Amino acid sequence: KIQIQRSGHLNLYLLLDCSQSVSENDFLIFKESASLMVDRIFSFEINVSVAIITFASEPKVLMSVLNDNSRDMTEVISSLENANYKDHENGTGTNTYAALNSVYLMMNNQMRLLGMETMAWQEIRHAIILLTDGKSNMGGSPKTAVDHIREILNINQKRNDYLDIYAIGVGKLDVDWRELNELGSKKDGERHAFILQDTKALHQVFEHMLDVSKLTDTICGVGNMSANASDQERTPWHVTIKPKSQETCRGALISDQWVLTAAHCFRDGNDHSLWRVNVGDPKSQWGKEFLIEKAVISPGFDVFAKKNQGILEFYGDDIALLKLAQKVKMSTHARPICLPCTMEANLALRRPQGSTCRDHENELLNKQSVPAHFVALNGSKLNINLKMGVEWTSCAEVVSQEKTMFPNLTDVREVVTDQFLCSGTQEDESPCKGEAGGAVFLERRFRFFQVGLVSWGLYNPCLGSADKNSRKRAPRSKVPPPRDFHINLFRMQPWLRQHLGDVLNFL
Amino acid sequence: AAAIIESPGGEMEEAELTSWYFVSSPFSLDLSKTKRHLVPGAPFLLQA
Amino acid sequence: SRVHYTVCIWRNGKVGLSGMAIADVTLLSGFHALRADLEKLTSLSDRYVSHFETEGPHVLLYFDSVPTSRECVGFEAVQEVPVGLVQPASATLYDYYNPERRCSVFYGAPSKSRLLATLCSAEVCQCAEGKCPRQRRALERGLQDEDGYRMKFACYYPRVEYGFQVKVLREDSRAAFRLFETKITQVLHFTKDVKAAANQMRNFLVRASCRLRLEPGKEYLIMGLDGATYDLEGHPQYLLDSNSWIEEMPSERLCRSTRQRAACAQLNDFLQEYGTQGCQV
Amino acid sequence: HQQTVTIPPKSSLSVPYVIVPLKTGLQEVEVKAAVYHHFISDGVRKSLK
Amino acid sequence: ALEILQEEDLIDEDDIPVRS
Amino acid sequence: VQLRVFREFHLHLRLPMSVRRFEQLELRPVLYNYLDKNLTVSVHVSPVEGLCLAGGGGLAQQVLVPAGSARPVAFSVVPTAAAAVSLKVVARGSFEFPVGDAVSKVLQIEKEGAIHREELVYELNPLDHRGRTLEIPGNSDPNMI
Amino acid sequence: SSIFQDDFVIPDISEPGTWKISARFSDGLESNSSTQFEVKKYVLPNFEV
Amino acid sequence: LQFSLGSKINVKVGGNSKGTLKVLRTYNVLDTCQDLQIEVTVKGHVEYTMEANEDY
Ligand SMILES: *[C@@H]1O[C@H](CO)[C@@H](O)[C@H](O)[C@H]1NC(C)=O
Ligand SMILES: *[C@@H]1O[C@H](CO)[C@@H](O)[C@H](O)[C@H]1NC(C)=O
Ligand SMILES: *[C@@H]1O[C@H](CO)[C@@H](O)[C@H](O)[C@H]1NC(C)=O
Ligand SMILES: *[C@@H]1O[C@H](CO)[C@@H](O)[C@H](O)[C@H]1NC(C)=O
Ligand SMILES: *[C@@H]1O[C@H](CO)[C@@H](O)[C@H](O)[C@H]1NC(C)=O
Ligand SMILES: *[C@@H]1O[C@H](CO)[C@@H](O)[C@H](O)[C@H]1NC(C)=O
Ligand SMILES: [Mg+2]
Repeated sequence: KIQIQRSGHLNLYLLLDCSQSVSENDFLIFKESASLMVDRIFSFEINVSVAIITFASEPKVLMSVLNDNSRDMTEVISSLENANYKDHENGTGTNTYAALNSVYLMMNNQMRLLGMETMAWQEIRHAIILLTDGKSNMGGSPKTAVDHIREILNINQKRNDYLDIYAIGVGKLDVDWRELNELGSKKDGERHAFILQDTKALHQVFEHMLDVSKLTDTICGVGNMSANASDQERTPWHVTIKPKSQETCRGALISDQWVLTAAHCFRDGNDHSLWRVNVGDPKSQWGKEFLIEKAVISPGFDVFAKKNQGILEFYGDDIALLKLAQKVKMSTHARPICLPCTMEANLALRRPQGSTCRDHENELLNKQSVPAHFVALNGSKLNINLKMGVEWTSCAEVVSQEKTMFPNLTDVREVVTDQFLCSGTQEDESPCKGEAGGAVFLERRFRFFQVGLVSWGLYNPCLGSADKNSRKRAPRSKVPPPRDFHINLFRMQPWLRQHLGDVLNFL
Repeated sequence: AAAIIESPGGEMEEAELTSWYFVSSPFSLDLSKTKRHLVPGAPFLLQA
Repeated sequence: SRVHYTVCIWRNGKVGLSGMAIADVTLLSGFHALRADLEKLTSLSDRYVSHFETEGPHVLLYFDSVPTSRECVGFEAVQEVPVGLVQPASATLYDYYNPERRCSVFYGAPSKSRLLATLCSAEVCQCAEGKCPRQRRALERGLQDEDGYRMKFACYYPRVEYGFQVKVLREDSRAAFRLFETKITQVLHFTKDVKAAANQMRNFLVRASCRLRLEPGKEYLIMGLDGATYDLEGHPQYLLDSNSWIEEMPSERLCRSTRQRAACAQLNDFLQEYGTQGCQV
Repeated sequence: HQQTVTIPPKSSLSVPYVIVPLKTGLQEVEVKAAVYHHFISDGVRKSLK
Repeated sequence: ALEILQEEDLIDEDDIPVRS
Repeated sequence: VQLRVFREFHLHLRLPMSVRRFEQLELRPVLYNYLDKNLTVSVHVSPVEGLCLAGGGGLAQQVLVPAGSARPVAFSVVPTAAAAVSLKVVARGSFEFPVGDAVSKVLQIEKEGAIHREELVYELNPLDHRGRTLEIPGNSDPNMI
Repeated sequence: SSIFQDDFVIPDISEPGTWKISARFSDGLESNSSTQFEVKKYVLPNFEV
Repeated sequence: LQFSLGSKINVKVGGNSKGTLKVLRTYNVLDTCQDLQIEVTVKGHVEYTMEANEDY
């Protein structure tokens, strides 16, 4: 397993087969797989050094770990992009020994530099990922080179975790399972050699090929992405508010000790005692319960303020903050969620230093139909489409049809303030009753950002009490079309900053 | 001394006894509780 | 379905600890002994075994007088499940009063050897267990492939780390390994044996438990995996195990006729391409 | 018809079955369950009218 | 083969825990 | 507080303390079947580098354990490794009776040769001039590995 | 905290015998107390007789 | 005291008490039943499955 932690260095050596035994399409599969792997690894913003060595009858080095540019994602991506399949026409044999000896030469050159006795070299871990069919027909047995690799790093029983050799064969090409198993490192409780069919399965397997368990710093957005993980692992920021043994409103962790939730959950309660926030826990499946010490309600929120004018309910300024009385120990089951208009969101998007949230708004909501997700009652993740631009104008018009609740004309300027986002149109799901406050997030560069929280809607698909899982479907003839809404976080920056200026670092 | 052999496992283990004395009386007496040189004119309690 | 055993015990160390013994033998991997024969042995007037206990593959016997000369006592066993692999079993004999004075002996199946075959020479003791190869006379018989009978075998499914064309001079035997002394005419491919060249002698070892044989005088082509043992002169020694390509090279005497000359052409194309080019594909 | 189901610790799992009766009287409905590595082979039989 | 052989109808061998 | 553990069907493996390399040994794992149903299992040892198994390494032996009984399986092995190996034996049952167990243990290999101890007794009396300073000669035995 | 924990390694070639560990107050010369543990080459048994 | 050195060492003594010194050096050295004997012979036919290493 490729260990992830804040201490040390991770030298990644990606070897790609470039022989006659792999065709051009298989080489494209290998290249896109390596691109995906190098993209995912850099998402954790750790110290990583990546070296690309496409190998054939002779070993050709495309980028050097010793080179100081190995700590840049775009440079490595561009260097891998310039790989050529025809560069090895003179020699089309598979020479695994050449690649392994090139890796050994790189490692020895690094060892001579900076001094072997220095702890900086001692704390370096290695990970060699070979994408090949394994049929190495010349140059010598891989065992000699592997033993040489072990001896240079003196990989004993105690230091067995400092060298990981993988052998992943992805594509239609025939793969000898025995050879791939022999090439991969032999460890007691994990698999190091795989055979696959496409790149999505490789993404899943690579998601299993890491362990963020040793990482416990306050990083936002980072979360699992494999489909075989628990529902809480995929959305660690999901926390829940329990008034009295009931499971009413959801939330999102925005810091070590803060939670952001809708303000209409705390309608008729000022006794913060007996209120418990359920937070995911690595051990128990029901989570650990925390106590809230300060609940802040937006002063501009008043449901019945426009009652006389004809607006039965107006959900403006529907936002609240919670401060747990105890610090949440970050783990693999609970991590914050990236909020925009802050330094960490800028860092997670790999944007220039001199950025402003005016650019963040366009970067994160450029499309006229931006995909987004929110968490269901049972913990699953659903899909919606936030609509901006001219497409937003048609959205609010549908509310005017619902004159049974507000008899007035109810145009966009009156009921649907600019603070709300569309959803629920065409092939889009709608939240049930009991999902208010749940983050409406979106994924960018393998990192999750929050761009709003559920506020209200026009149809509850959980009215039928079949189960907590079954969800009704709105009939096509259902007179009010489903048209949900979510408070937009960007418009609420003036309220956010003065309440969280010290906790975070806003732009 | 005994050395039993498990079957069909094959493992063998041994035990020995070194406490089966030959005696001429199946009981014993411990008069350490009894006092000594006790007063006259009062009952003398013999404790065994 | 049944096999007859035989247990012979004696002592030549009467100076040391003496007395009785417990003969604990382990039957084969699936057999189990007959209780009737052991009962007949024990219930004799001049009984030789005084106590016994049979359970599955385990037989325990108690000999009350270990003699100085050979004294064999036999019984019978039946078979329950097939023997999944060839292996030698064990038979131990403890001393009654001091069980630490034991004697363990390995024994084999009615036709196999008592110890696992292993190629051992000085420090290296490379294993030689598995299957033994066949003498594939592909050229003599009629068959055809598109650079697949030999080039595929050398570059696609198995990876041959060495390949030579050699002449068989002398045949010999060494323990359980049949030895062939050969001389290298031309080197086709090598990885570790760099010192190999023309007019250099090499040794080929094959287990003497099967029918493979290399006739003297003939010229052969040898290809397979590189070994780990060395000869008495300090040169590498190769074991003719499975997944190894051995084929006698025709002398053109039985090839001049039209039918086999095409196969000979495919041969020469192979050897030339493999010798000149480094295992393409 | 056989289904392999994993039961979470300190929990329970419901396996639904569909039966349509085309005969009258009392008939037996039996389900056989065998646990893995726990030797438990408990199966329950009931009578449906 | 004196008796029957139940080959490849056995447990997966991956679900059997290893005690070390 | 006595606290006993049990499996009702398990593999027991007892390796010796150490074994000289290249010297043939026999492993005797025993299957214990304390269940109430007569069984049948297949036992094989996972091949690993440094061990010269019999048959190649991947072969398995069919062995049946009656109710409330035990059965041993013999595996001849000559360890040709250098320092140590980790050998694992797996027993897998049928789908009718879904039982099995796997045991992995480290087999240590001792260094070539034997242990030799040399003692040098030395009197000492600082009440005399001669004993005030003294010298210890080295060992020139050419049998040291 | 009135507790002292420590580890030490027996030499590999140690002959069988009984080792003794003592502990006394620094000020009090005769305030010692001892425990014993046997050193012996063994393999843990499977059953007791 | 356990220690590891080469092949020459000197001893410097103080004090005024008789005693006995011992230097013990342990190192590796170069390397059929003796008294009790046993032999087992097997005769019969044994049936194998997927074991016979003879092809064709
Ligand atoms: C990563 O590397 C940088 C640059 O050498 C160093 O300052 C930093 O401490 C390292 N660790 C982390 C966790 O960023
Ligand atoms: C996910 O789990 C399923 C069984 O639920 C398994 O078949 C599949 O291989 C697993 N996927 C990965 C990528 O490990
Ligand atoms: C994702 O989840 C899997 C399954 O729980 C876990 O083993 C793996 O380490 C995780 N990968 C990450 C967090 O990158
Ligand atoms: C969770 O509930 C949703 C509601 O739409 C349903 O589609 C999904 O199958 C459920 N997931 C589970 C039960 O894992
Ligand atoms: C198991 O084996 C015994 C003989 O050892 C046989 O008689 C019996 O029928 C088998 N089945 C059981 C005990 O259920
Ligand atoms: C303490 O040490 C003395 C010798 O100084 C010894 O005789 C005595 O038994 C020791 N007391 C113990 C071990 O309790
Ligand atoms: Mg190839």
